[PDB]
Amino acid sequence: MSHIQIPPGLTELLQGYTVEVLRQQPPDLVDFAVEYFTRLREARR
Amino acid sequence: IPPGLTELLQGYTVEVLRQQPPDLVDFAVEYFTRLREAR
Amino acid sequence: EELAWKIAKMIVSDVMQQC
Repeated sequence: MSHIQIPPGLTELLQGYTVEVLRQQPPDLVDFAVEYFTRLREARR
Repeated sequence: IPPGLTELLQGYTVEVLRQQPPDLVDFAVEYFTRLREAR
Repeated sequence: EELAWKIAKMIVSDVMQQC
């Protein structure tokens, strides 16, 4: 009771976003997140 | 480290752990869009 | 949270250390 599930690919997803933030230095991190993850999903097809 | 990066990562990550979404990137799009709209 | 919070913190810290 009260186990936590860690899905596969969570760490990798976070890393990909974080590397882009630290290198590109976008001014708005939330705006960048929407754009980054939206493009990721579009490219997955 | 830029202002608020840790907070953004923690917020998303803890919600993944709490909610168990079926797809991580779908959830990311949804979660960050909500945040953008709330501001 | 409680355990979810603790584990999230652990995961985020690991990401920040690697990046």
